[PDB]
Amino acid sequence: LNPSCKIMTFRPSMEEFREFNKYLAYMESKGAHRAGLAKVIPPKEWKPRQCYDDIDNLLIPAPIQQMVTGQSGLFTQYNIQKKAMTVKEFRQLANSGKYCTPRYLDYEDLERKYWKNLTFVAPIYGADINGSIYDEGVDEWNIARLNTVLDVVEEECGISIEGVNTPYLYFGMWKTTFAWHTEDMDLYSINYLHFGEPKSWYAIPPEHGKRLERLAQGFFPSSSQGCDAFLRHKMTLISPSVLKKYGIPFDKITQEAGEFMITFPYGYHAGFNHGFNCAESTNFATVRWIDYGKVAKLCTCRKDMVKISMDIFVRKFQPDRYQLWKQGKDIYTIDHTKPT
Ligand SMILES: CCc1c(C)[nH]c2c(C#N)c(C)nn2c1=O
Ligand SMILES: [Cl-]
Ligand SMILES: [Fe+2]
Ligand SMILES: [Zn+2]
Repeated sequence: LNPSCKIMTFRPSMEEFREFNKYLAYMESKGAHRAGLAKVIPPKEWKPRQCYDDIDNLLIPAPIQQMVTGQSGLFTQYNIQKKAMTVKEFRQLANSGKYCTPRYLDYEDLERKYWKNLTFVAPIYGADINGSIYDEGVDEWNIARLNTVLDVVEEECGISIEGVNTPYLYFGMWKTTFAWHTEDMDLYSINYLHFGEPKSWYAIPPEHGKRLERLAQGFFPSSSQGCDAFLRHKMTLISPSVLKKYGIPFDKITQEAGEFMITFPYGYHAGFNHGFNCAESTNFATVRWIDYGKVAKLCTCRKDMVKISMDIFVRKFQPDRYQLWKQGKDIYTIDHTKPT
């Protein structure tokens, strides 16, 4: 299944698309998860929102200015908080001469310009804004209620899932960056690009994730000393030139407005926004995730990082293993290649 581990693009008919959980089972049956990342283009007629005009009025409480330092494919970034502004003000800022997308020939050209210009003007973004902007009543692929095993454990068993299964908005401009990371607890994520300019992605197959970790520890030995899972800080940038040089396998793809990207457990991803845009995302889980969550290597640094107790998931979905697990005896290494 997908021996190349390349990013797959899916084009479901309305009939296939209707049921998210079933279609996701189908994607993995084709080996989509080997790449760490997949794209799903919904059928043309499907619209999660009739009109986006009102989103201009939404407030972005804490826009962040992204300060990047380093050189030649290896960078670290930190955040400066700016004053609140409406999406409309943010779009006008994004479109100004100081912040707008440069002229470019094709995506390959724009990508070169991204990596060449990272340490000049510092771009601004709004992230982790709570809420979904789907219309009421949209029942397909509704990011606010995907009904995965996360939801079951929360609603049926009353277990806190720490807010990770709720929907968040991101408002990008040119050159705003998501640094290399896997999801909290090595969950899945889903990202829909509502409107605006594209978002480019890089992804490393989960089966090669440890090689990215070893390369990062080698280039960022300071960061590494402070925290065993320092890539979860989302402050570490590493270019595809550097990946190619040290032979870490990866793939790239660009997401356009109206398209979904799914990231899979332990699928390291990074990327950047082409221009002003708006994306909605959340985390979710399936049963195949449970063995990733049990071994996910967590940040020790700060007091507040997301940790979900695995107890309920092993007890309910892996009852055969539960006591072995609680006795520290459930030892395995994950097969990243097979469906569950
Ligand atoms: C620059 C704002 C921003 C952040 C911080 N992270 C992410 C992810 C992730 N993961 C993606 C898909 N987009 N996105 C963003 O636009
Ligand atoms: Cl530029
Ligand atoms: Fe992510
Ligand atoms: Zn940490």
